[PDB]
Amino acid sequence: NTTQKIIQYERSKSDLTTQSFTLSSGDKIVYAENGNVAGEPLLLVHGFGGNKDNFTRIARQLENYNLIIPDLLGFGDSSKPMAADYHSEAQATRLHELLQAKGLASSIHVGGNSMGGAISVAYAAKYPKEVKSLWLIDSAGFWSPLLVDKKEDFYAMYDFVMSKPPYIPKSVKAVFAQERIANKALESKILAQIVEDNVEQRAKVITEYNIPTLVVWGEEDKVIKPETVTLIKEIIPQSQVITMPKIGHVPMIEAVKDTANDYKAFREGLK
Repeated sequence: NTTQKIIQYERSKSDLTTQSFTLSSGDKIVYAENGNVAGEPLLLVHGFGGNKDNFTRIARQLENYNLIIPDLLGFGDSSKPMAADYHSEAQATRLHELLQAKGLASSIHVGGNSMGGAISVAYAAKYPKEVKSLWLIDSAGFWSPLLVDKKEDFYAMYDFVMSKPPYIPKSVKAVFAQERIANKALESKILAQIVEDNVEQRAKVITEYNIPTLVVWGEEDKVIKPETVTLIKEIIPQSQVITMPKIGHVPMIEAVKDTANDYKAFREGLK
């Protein structure tokens, strides 16, 4: 009976283990892995303020892959160097470092929500020969305050970010909220950096290499409008697009089972 026990229980229930990887810089990326060495690898990238536990529930239903789920630098349990570049390109390159050291770089599937979607485009556009498929879940970076967190009872960004929030004990939410409050100086910095990070031009390399792409959106997404799927599909015409009625900005949390099943259906279609 403790919050840290609840967070670890969830991770263990999804067959995840936390590890630490030391970057070139000496800075640390903490990440969750399920250690399914027999599966094709999949890198799942979280959005602004979020962390690797944004995929912990869905990870349970993606048991056929070798999952690598990082806390991005700046976020979660990873290092938080104040002066670092947190744009998508810099973030994508560190993730390639991690994957290379694990021998998982050379053939890789990639997904991201929000910011993690803009990083996933960055990644795909920088390593097009290595990325076999791409999953963009209410992705940022396609341009067609109230995201930032000062005190406890700002939380109500909840109401803004979700339509179908899952039940989470108040103590768990409270640990997560303190982690953001504790990091708020850096969060303003990072937000300012990524507000301007537009990935539309890089996304052309996805079209050029014909990388298979699944684009998913909540119809009620108040953070980035569902009309963005028009722009992504324009830039990436091979995209498969799925919109999800009555779901907000985080389908992999709000609609765990539909989101997992829609992706696995896409993945199987590729075979």
